[PDB]
Amino acid sequence: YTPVVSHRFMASFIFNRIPDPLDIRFQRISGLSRELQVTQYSEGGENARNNYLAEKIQHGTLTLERGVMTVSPLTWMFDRVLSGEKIAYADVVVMLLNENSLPLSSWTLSNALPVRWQTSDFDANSNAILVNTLELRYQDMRWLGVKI
Amino acid sequence: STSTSQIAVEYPIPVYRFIVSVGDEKIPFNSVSGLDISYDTIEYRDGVG
Repeated sequence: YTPVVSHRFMASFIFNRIPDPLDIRFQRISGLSRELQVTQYSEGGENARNNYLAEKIQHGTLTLERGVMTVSPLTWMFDRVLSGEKIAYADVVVMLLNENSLPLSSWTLSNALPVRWQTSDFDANSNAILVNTLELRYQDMRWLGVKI
Repeated sequence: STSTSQIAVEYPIPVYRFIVSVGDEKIPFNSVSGLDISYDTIEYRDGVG
């Protein structure tokens, strides 16, 4: 039918089956890619058409940046795991939104491990928002709804 | 019938009579222009809007 636009979205986190509804305001989210790795096997007298053998599926890496805000249960989670205290998992629910703020489709990203966390640079010469480019690696992705 | 003391407190003031003082000197100029106070703007938009 008709396509949808890419500037309404919210992403909520699930810290140990306890939802996190304070941290849904993000600047951008990376867009979710998955890829089936493929080993090409060429053989014998068949030298006019390829022959591709499937392999394991390689999921992408989810980056999402936000303006730096007051400290929140999202920020206490990344600071806990990137200071070497506790390696813990967090589930991410990324959903599109309608005009009536209803979800079109949602991606649930099970057991996403927070990998890196990077702020923007200070500079005195230009005016811009300090952002928090924080990037986390998920190990499964289960698309759910209508209008994928 | 307004007086000349109400004109000096209500009526606006015209450009054609001004004095410029450069440092400690007084130099009579013809036209001074281009002084202003400007700022740039930072926008931030996120997600839910």
